[PDB]
Amino acid sequence: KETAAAKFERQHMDSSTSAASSSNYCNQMMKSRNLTKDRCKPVNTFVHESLADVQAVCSQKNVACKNGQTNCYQSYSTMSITDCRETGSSKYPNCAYKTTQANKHIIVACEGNPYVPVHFDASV
Repeated sequence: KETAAAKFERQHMDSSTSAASSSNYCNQMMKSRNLTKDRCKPVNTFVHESLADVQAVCSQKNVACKNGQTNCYQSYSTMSITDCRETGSSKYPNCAYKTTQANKHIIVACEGNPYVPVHFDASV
């Protein structure tokens, strides 16, 4: 069974120097990571930092989660990310995204023992 942590690695971790693909990063990645199985996930962020750097955010700046939980953590440093937002013409199962590369502070929900990232909440 997939842990909440393994799920966050599947949905969000793409440890890469920058962000690379053959055609359209978001179209390929949303499909290859099973984010277009049950539906086109409308928005999804991938983080191109090491797993260690991302896990470390759970000991960085404590902020409120978008849903009102207080177990969210903002990265002290900006991180190399890519945002995937479904296009207007996107129709399942042929999910179509606009790829937006950025360098921003990530906010993640941290949970468990050990205390590790389990949701991607926002970037600032």
